[PDB]
Amino acid sequence: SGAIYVGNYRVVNRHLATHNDWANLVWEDSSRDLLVSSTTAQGCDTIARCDCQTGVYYCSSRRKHYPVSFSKPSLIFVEASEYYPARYQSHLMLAVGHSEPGDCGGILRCQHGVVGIVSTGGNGLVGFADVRDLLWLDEE
Ligand SMILES: CSc1ccccc1CC(=O)N1CCO[C@H](C(N)=O)C1
Ligand SMILES: [Zn+2]
Repeated sequence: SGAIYVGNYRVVNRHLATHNDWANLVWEDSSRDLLVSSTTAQGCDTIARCDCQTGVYYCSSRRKHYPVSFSKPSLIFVEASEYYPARYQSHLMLAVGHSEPGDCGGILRCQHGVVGIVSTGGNGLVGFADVRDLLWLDEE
């Protein structure tokens, strides 16, 4: 679990969006596993606006922050699960690292801020849903 809090927005994995989130929807994209909901209180996360391919992610299943090299956002095939049928997920970045289902929501960060959140994994890999292209997150 985990979320990004920037301005009056809460960014979470779409598959983990609570009942309170859909009743306050701003934007969602199933093909990106992302959902953004409005918040009453202002958040303090800064979104990165860069093309960094190295960063640090939080892994809840190990209670540890790991440094990683990650690929550029891409259209990647993601195996069927209890949340989605087998499909291509867009704006996905992969890294060699540990992850388990309960790890989605963990933040990936570089020297410029929040890059994205854990969204996929398996086989000694971890996938992150990129948020750096969502320029509107900086304004309202
Ligand atoms: C850190 S996720 C993980 C890790 C190890 C093994 C398996 C998983 C689960 C996983 O990859 N998915 C289930 C939830 O929906 C995801 C999606 N964005 O389509 C995909
Ligand atoms: Zn950066």
